[PDB]
Amino acid sequence: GPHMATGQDRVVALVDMDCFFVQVEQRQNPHLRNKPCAVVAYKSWKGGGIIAVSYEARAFGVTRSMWADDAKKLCPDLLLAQVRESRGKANLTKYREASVEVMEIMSRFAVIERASIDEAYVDLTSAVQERLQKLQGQPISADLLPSTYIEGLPQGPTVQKEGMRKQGLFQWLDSLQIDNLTSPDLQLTVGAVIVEEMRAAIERETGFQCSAGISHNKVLAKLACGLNKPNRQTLVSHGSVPQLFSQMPIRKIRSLGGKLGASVIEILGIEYMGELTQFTESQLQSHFGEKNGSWLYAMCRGIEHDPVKPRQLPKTIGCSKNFPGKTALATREQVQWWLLQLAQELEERLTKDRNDNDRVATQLVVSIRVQGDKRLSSLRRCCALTRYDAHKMSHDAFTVIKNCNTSGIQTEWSPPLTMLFLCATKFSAS
DNA sequence: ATAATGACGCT
DNA sequence: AGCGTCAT
Ligand SMILES: Nc1nc2c(ncn2[C@H]2C[C@H](O)[C@@H](COP(=O)(O)NP(=O)(O)OP(=O)(O)O)O2)c(=O)[nH]1
Ligand SMILES: [Mn+2]
Ligand SMILES: [Mn+2]
Repeated sequence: GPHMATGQDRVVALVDMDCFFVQVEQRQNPHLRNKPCAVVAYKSWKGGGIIAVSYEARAFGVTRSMWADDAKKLCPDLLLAQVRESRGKANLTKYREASVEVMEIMSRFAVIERASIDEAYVDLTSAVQERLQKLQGQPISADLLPSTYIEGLPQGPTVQKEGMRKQGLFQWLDSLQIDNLTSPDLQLTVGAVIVEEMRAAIERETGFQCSAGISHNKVLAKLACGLNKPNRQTLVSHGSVPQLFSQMPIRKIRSLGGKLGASVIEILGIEYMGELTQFTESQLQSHFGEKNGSWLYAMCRGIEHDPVKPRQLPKTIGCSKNFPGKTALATREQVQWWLLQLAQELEERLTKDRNDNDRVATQLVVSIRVQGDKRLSSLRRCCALTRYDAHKMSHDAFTVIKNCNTSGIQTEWSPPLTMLFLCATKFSAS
């Protein structure tokens, strides 16, 4: 009734770059602009695995996870860009540095939560209240929202894609309660005006294009972000959630794409997000635990309370390489060498981190995977990070895993390692 | 035999 | 402390 919290207290946006690693290479090499192209790591095996696909190549069916030699079967004119290699491994420095350019522009508008290398969450609540008071009381022109989609509109009593957008935008704006600085739909509209400005600044200042989702919480803005990619932004209001969730497959919601989402489907016998509304919170707490139960119950009414954390820098700095198949490390010296290669790149990035952000990692986590195991990591161990010295980090990382060699021979290493991963963490103000 | 990372929950 | 999940 009057005491049902509708999850409309905040304005939150999710900006995510369109085919990010591809845009970075396309800005650098103009010959790849507006062409089907992909980014690839390691051209030896089947031409390398594809990690990012432009939208022109997606049109032919090229996806990430594909081998470049298979993607050229689907698209013969596919242009490839290969990631820098340093010390025998992929090096993502170019994209990290591109990512920092974008984070700094978004930071100028609001406090952001770096959520990946190519996306950040924005909490625009206060900026919305600020803009609402300098607007005095003026209506909101559709000229302020040249790339916004209003999810669920048009509705009621034009055949092309941009025609629909306008007529949906017009309908929304025609309906807008301009008088009421408290109406949550007006605030989203104003959030969306700010996000247009911020997306323009990103494109003006980096040449990168991105999509954005604007809703009342992180989960809805993330889902909204995907609805009109690329180069568009989508407003999802509280009232569009019922129709939106009635055919929304469960797995498309953040944190439900895995086994939890699969057990919601199998146990509860449903397919779509909107179907969860029939269960009581207690029922959902019984099947999925108190925390998930409560979260599911509020979520399927479009209510979510996870806050935008004020974090623009990563909490961990990490460095890993896989060794699949016959290339799995099988001798002690081979393990030592790569641990040193990984420690060396970690050292350049730590030293850069300490001068740019004046903090220092204090703990070093070593994780490995053995051949024949099944999980991502097979063993995690940890020691102290006192000096930014690769040889010490290499030595210490080896020390705390060497007892895992079931090899009777000192020279050999079994079982063969298929993943080495080093991660500096527990950062303190420096 | 896509890889390379990063955040966070559970016990 | 060390493992498990979910993610881009
Ligand atoms: N190495 C590696 N990189 C990945 C992986 N997944 C993503 N990346 C890297 C490369 C990706 O470019 C970058 C951004 O990831 P997204 O936002 O999920 N997809 P993008 O921005 O490319 O397309 P869209 O327009 O659909 O958002 O993360 C992966 O599994 N492995
Ligand atoms: Mn992206
Ligand atoms: Mn992303």
